[PDB]
Amino acid sequence: CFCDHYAWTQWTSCSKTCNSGTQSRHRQIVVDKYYQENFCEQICSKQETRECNWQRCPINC
Ligand SMILES: *[C@@H]1O[C@@H](C)[C@@H](O)[C@@H](O[C@@H]2O[C@H](CO)[C@@H](O)[C@H](O)[C@H]2O)[C@@H]1O
Ligand SMILES: *[C@H]1O[C@H](CO)[C@@H](O)[C@H](O)[C@@H]1O
Ligand SMILES: *[C@H]1O[C@H](CO)[C@@H](O)[C@H](O)[C@@H]1O
Repeated sequence: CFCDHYAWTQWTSCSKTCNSGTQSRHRQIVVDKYYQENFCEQICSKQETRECNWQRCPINC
């Protein structure tokens, strides 16, 4: 199975604008002949969540 046959969406915009939140992207899966036959379901990545707007949030006086 070539999982890149099913394209990544774009990464989402960040859950926060600082103090570090998360964001995600997922393959655009369609459950066809190729998917069921080549066991893409067992070995292919479906989700990613991660660090975005990482820096410590600034604090004003
Ligand atoms: C997003 O952009 C940055 C430039 C900051 O100005 C952020 O301010 C912070 O906003 C968060 C919202 O999650 C508040 O919790 C913070 O108190 C505030 O400093 C801005 O939201
Ligand atoms: C998601 O990004 C990967 C690289 O990690 C590509 O192989 C894939 O085609 C999709 O764009
Ligand atoms: C997710 O976001 C990264 C930027 O950090 C892109 O380069 C990638 O193509 C995908 O859109």
